[PDB]
Amino acid sequence: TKCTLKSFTVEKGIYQTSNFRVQPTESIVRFPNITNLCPFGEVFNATRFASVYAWNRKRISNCVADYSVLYNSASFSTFKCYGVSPTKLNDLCFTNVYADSFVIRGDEVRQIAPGQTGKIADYNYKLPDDFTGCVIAWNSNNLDSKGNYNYLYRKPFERDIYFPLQSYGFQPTNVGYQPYRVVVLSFELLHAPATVCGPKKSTNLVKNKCVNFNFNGLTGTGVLTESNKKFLPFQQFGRDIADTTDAVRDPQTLEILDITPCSFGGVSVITPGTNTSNQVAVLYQDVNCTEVNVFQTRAGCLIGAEHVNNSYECDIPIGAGICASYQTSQSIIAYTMSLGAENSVAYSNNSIAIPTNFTISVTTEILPVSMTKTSVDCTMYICG
Amino acid sequence: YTMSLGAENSVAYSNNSIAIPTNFTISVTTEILPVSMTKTSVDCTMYICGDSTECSNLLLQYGSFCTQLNRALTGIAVEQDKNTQEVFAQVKQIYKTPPIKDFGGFNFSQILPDPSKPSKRSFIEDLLFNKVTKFNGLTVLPPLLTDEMIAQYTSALLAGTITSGWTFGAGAALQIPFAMQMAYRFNGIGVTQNVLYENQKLIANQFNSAIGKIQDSLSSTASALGKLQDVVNQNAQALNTLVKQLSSNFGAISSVLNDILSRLDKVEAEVQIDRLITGRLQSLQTYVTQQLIRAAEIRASANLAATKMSECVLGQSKRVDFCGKGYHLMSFPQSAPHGVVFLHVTYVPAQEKNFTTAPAICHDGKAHFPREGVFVSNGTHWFVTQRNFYEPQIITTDNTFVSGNCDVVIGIVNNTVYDP
Amino acid sequence: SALGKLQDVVNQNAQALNTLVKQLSSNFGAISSVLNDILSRLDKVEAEVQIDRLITGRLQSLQTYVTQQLIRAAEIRASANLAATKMSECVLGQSKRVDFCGKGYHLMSFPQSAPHGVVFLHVTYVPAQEKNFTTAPAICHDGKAHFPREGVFVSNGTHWFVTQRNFYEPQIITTDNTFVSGNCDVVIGIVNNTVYDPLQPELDS
Amino acid sequence: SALGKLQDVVNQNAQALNTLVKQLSSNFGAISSVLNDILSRLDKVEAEV
Ligand SMILES: *[C@@H]1O[C@H](CO)[C@@H](O[C@@H]2O[C@H](CO)[C@@H](O)[C@H](O)[C@H]2NC(C)=O)[C@H](O)[C@H]1NC(C)=O
Ligand SMILES: *[C@@H]1O[C@H](CO)[C@@H](O[C@@H]2O[C@H](CO)[C@@H](O)[C@H](O)[C@H]2NC(C)=O)[C@H](O)[C@H]1NC(C)=O
Ligand SMILES: *[C@@H]1O[C@H](CO)[C@@H](O[C@@H]2O[C@H](CO)[C@@H](O)[C@H](O)[C@H]2NC(C)=O)[C@H](O)[C@H]1NC(C)=O
Ligand SMILES: *[C@@H]1O[C@H](CO)[C@@H](O[C@@H]2O[C@H](CO)[C@@H](O)[C@H](O)[C@H]2NC(C)=O)[C@H](O)[C@H]1NC(C)=O
Ligand SMILES: *[C@@H]1O[C@H](CO)[C@@H](O[C@@H]2O[C@H](CO)[C@@H](O)[C@H](O)[C@H]2NC(C)=O)[C@H](O)[C@H]1NC(C)=O
Ligand SMILES: *[C@@H]1O[C@H](CO)[C@@H](O[C@@H]2O[C@H](CO)[C@@H](O)[C@H](O)[C@H]2NC(C)=O)[C@H](O)[C@H]1NC(C)=O
Ligand SMILES: *[C@@H]1O[C@H](CO)[C@@H](O[C@@H]2O[C@H](CO)[C@@H](O)[C@H](O)[C@H]2NC(C)=O)[C@H](O)[C@H]1NC(C)=O
Ligand SMILES: *[C@@H]1O[C@H](CO)[C@@H](O)[C@H](O)[C@H]1NC(C)=O
Ligand SMILES: *[C@@H]1O[C@H](CO)[C@@H](O)[C@H](O)[C@H]1NC(C)=O
Ligand SMILES: *[C@@H]1O[C@H](CO)[C@@H](O)[C@H](O)[C@H]1NC(C)=O
Ligand SMILES: *[C@@H]1O[C@H](CO)[C@@H](O)[C@H](O)[C@H]1NC(C)=O
Ligand SMILES: *[C@@H]1O[C@H](CO)[C@@H](O)[C@H](O)[C@H]1NC(C)=O
Ligand SMILES: *[C@@H]1O[C@H](CO)[C@@H](O)[C@H](O)[C@H]1NC(C)=O
Ligand SMILES: *[C@@H]1O[C@H](CO)[C@@H](O)[C@H](O)[C@H]1NC(C)=O
Ligand SMILES: *[C@@H]1O[C@H](CO)[C@@H](O)[C@H](O)[C@H]1NC(C)=O
Ligand SMILES: *[C@@H]1O[C@H](CO)[C@@H](O)[C@H](O)[C@H]1NC(C)=O
Repeated sequence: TKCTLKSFTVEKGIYQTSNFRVQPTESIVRFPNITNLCPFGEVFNATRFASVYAWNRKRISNCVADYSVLYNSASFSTFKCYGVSPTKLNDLCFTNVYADSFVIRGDEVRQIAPGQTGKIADYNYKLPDDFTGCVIAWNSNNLDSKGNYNYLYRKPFERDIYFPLQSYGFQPTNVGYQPYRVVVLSFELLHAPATVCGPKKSTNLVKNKCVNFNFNGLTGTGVLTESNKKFLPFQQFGRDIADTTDAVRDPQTLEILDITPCSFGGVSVITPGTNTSNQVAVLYQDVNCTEVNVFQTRAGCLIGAEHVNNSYECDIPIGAGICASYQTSQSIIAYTMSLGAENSVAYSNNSIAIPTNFTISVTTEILPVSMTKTSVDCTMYICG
Repeated sequence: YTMSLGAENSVAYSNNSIAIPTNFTISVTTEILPVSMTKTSVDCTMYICGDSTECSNLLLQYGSFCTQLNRALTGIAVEQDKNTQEVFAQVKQIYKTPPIKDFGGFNFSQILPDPSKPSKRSFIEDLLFNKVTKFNGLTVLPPLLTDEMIAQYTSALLAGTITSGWTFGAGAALQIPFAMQMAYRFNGIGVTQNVLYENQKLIANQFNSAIGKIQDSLSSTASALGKLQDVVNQNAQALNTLVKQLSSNFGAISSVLNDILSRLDKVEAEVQIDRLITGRLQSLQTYVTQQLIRAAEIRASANLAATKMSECVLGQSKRVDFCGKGYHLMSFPQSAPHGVVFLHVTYVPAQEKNFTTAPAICHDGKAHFPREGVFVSNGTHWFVTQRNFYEPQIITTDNTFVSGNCDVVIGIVNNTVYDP
Repeated sequence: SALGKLQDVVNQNAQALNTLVKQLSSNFGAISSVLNDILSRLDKVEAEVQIDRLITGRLQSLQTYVTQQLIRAAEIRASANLAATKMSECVLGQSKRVDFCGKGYHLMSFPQSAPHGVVFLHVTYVPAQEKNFTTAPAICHDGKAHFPREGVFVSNGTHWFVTQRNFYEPQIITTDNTFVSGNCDVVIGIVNNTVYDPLQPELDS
Repeated sequence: SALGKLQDVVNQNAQALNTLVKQLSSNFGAISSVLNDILSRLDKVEAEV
């Protein structure tokens, strides 16, 4: 409370200080149960790469991808990744991965990016502007040079198989005019079943307990529970209005789990003034007395306040007809607020009460009329 | 089509014609007022960052924006209890109604509590309660007064009003028979109190029937509560707009913060997360600004409802059209979800006749003027009568006062004035 | 604590200004909250990227302050319009409006000034020592129903009086205190008592 | 000068609309205040910034 108010004195009242949040008890990792190592050797160590006018696409699926074996290979002159960072790839997984394999001149690697331009990007190898993937390249002048005029150059991922055709004199003595191999990996993140996943090992599943989960790279925290949601066969995830995932299908056992965020609420602290007592009571807002001088109000579980069967004027307001006060031997007490003294007016069809005397009361009413006329020199405030 | 402004009417004016109403109708009119709105509170760190520690650390760089949003929503939430307290808690004691309902023929049973209920609302308060109908850190706090406490305040206001008139607002409740309370309420509109006691069954039947018509309206017609349902709909639309804005990218690679944190490493992720922090923080500042302006509109309505409680329920109002159309007699409060409903009872004059009229009467060369009321003629004889109800009295030195001779007054007429 | 409304208005404006000053210590994502660090550490092309984060955050901080001061100024104006209405109706007049000029029947109000506000000392009549009486709407005499011109019929248990509503002063019932309207049979709860004619003993003497 | 309250309400709304239109001439840190300069001078990746 003192830290919330940035003050060492706290005046009498109720203060929303802080947030109660049940913590993840353990971490849960769910990935498909498949163990084939992905055929990246048949991509990167192929005998000859294709010409860029007629590049080859290898589908990678139903396998485990150890991407650090690629990223750590000092032979790669670039490993630029776009919608993902190469360090994260082992934690994360995809429905498919597609590897595009071809040779280009070493000057031309700069054209192979989302939204880049130049004749190879314009004619024969175009990337999407919203591409998710990695572009990987290395000098192959030791292997693809001879020159080797078999290497020939001319929408996104369209194979465009005098006219716009040219070919390369790749020779070992060439520096820009040297051959480079390129692999472009495209990652299919879409909400189907994953089939190309990192080496990260699956745990067992846990239900009805708060956990730090990961399904197919979908990280989160929540209470996992069995659910009645009829996911159609093509659907792996279900979403909230806020886009946050609301339910999932387990990748090893195809059953549907609800995700519920772990129990949370505002922590209101009820205090007399610190210049009266250092005792306090705590209201866990909306929470029931289970996840947390204990009393379930309709405002939440109230702890450290003594429930009293009397009623008094509302001293500190808690909510839903409940108030608290500091009273005598002292404690904080919590009670239903009194609306006023009850009175049966002595009515009958022929009785009247007439006042035989008066009192001249003087009552004081206080009204705000003005406030401090501030003026801020916004250029001196902003720029000093 | 071009809209009609109303039916056209040539008022039958001439320099010596007056219309005086020979009969009345006791109108009961229903006024519905918003008083409070849903006490939302938003945990701005959980809205913006969703328990990401990575985002929560970036959100500290924005300083006290998050704590002043929580402060502004807390100020709005606290004034909803203040607004509700100022309207209903105008009564110092919880007055209760006698076991015998000897109110001179008037029948409040449809606006008084029923003990049969789980919450002791009246019949009309149950109609009014039936006709009005997340994990992202958004929460709703309960009101301080429960609807059962609001119903004890409207019951106390109503039981005080019935058993004691305005007197329970000015001091202690002084009991008075309800037929005699209404006789004072007739004098308060300038209708002479004998008009009530001579027409008491008729006036009671018109009141009982007018309360019956409130039940028939509120049972059939859900559009009556439109002001309270609008206040519910605006707060629901504002919260749903605030939740839907979490699906927006704001120019980041994803709207979902766990995509950014699972796909990107720290230096790349923090650039994307700052776009989500900027957009989600602008989304809260937009919500809290419109809730501050909406809370000021509800406070203006709660101050109006608190003024109608004091002047219409605890009093009788001379202010034209403040407590419903017609001359105000009295008002009964009924509670409704986030609001109050006043059943404003008013005298409406109802069956005119045209009469010849004069400002003064010449007798013995003296000009006589009415002490109260108007000179009128049926065509052959001259009478003095009260303004708001035709009751013709013979013209006498008791009903009228002299001032000077005849010659000064434009349109004086010659008739005898009887000296008793 | 009597002055709580005026001290609240002082506290809100001080809290708003202190919040506006404290926001100058915020980075808003720049390398420093202090603009002279940026300008001494970084050269122009790099510095202008950092300074635009501070301009954006400080300008948002000012727009937030001015927006809340506009809404707070509208709340103070509503209170000033109310105070101006209490000045006209309670001080310059006497108000029939129930509970407008304090609890009880309003007599008069005196303005006193206070810091950023006004204080009204609302003087009111409060009726204070009741008695219960039997009452009637009208009196039957000679078959005529008599009603009070002003006030109420009451009985001490044996005799009938007419008295004003807000203070017990029992007057003998006479044809000056009361007016006839029609015969007895129409009125629910009429009672039988004589009504004195003040002329009769003057002519009987 | 009698109608000062009504002319003030007209002047405030005109001043607010003229301020809203004049703000279209502001760069806000872009290379131009004019959106067709950006779209004719810069290609997609650079223009969208
Ligand atoms: C896909 O194929 C169509 C032909 O069916 C191509 O359309 C022609 O494009 C050239 C310019 O490149 C035009 O001169 C022709 O008039 C077009 N013909 C027709 C029938 O529209 C189309 O360009 C191809 N797509 C790409 C990206 O090359
Ligand atoms: C007051 O009015 C109510 C209706 O507005 C009367 O209630 C009805 O009373 C009869 C018996 O007399 C019952 O059969 C009905 O079911 C009642 N209706 C409801 C909705 O409760 C009531 O009788 C009237 N009071 C008096 C004393 O006449
Ligand atoms: C004054 O108006 C009322 C209606 O507001 C008249 O009362 C009705 O009279 C008819 C017969 O003419 C009865 O059948 C109805 O039951 C009465 N209604 C009520 C509510 O009692 C009344 O007769 C009129 N009186 C005069 C003198 O015009
Ligand atoms: C105007 O009012 C007077 C008094 O009410 C009427 O005069 C009485 O008329 C009745 C018949 O309707 C006679 O029996 C009475 O003897 C008359 N009394 C007097 C004192 O003359 C008069 O008729 C009314 N005139 C009109 C045009 O309605
Ligand atoms: C009211 O009655 C008086 C008489 O009692 C009328 O006065 C006469 O009016 C005529 C015309 O102006 C004069 O020629 C007479 O000399 C007046 N006589 C007296 C005794 O004054 C008077 O005109 C009548 N008023 C109206 C409005 O008709
Ligand atoms: C009601 O009031 C009347 C008049 O004030 C009281 O009658 C008088 O009572 C006194 C004694 O208290 C006698 O001396 C007078 O002679 C009485 N006057 C008359 C005209 O009878 C009466 O006593 C009061 N009754 C009660 C129950 O208080
Ligand atoms: C007021 O006094 C009259 C008599 O002056 C009472 O009228 C008598 O009432 C009884 C019982 O109903 C009848 O037997 C008589 O025939 C009535 N006499 C007359 C002349 O009408 C009247 O009841 C009294 N009123 C009250 C309210 O007590
Ligand atoms: C390519 O082959 C060499 C051995 O010749 C091996 O060290 C390397 O890991 C292989 N690369 C891939 C991607 O399989
Ligand atoms: C995958 O694992 C689950 C247990 O997690 C098992 O039920 C299922 O039969 C396994 N499928 C295969 C193809 O091994
Ligand atoms: C603070 O506490 C002291 C007793 O320790 C008391 O004398 C003093 O009046 C208190 N002041 C306030 C403002 O409550
Ligand atoms: C609190 O939880 C228990 C079960 O643990 C349940 O029976 C009870 O109804 C709950 N009470 C409230 C007020 O939610
Ligand atoms: C309140 O009173 C009841 C009896 O009326 C008793 O059973 C109960 O234990 C009391 N509760 C507390 C908190 O003292
Ligand atoms: C009064 O007289 C005028 C004469 O034109 C007539 O139009 C009007 O209907 C009359 N009103 C009543 C209530 O008799
Ligand atoms: C009304 O006007 C007529 C002329 O049209 C005039 O003779 C008469 O004296 C006027 N009466 C009043 C009451 O003004
Ligand atoms: C009036 O009489 C009733 C009789 O039950 C009593 O309850 C009430 O307190 C009395 N009031 C006064 C002011 O004497
Ligand atoms: C009051 O009620 C009684 C029956 O309880 C009745 O005899 C009497 O006439 C009524 N008096 C009035 C003033 O209504």
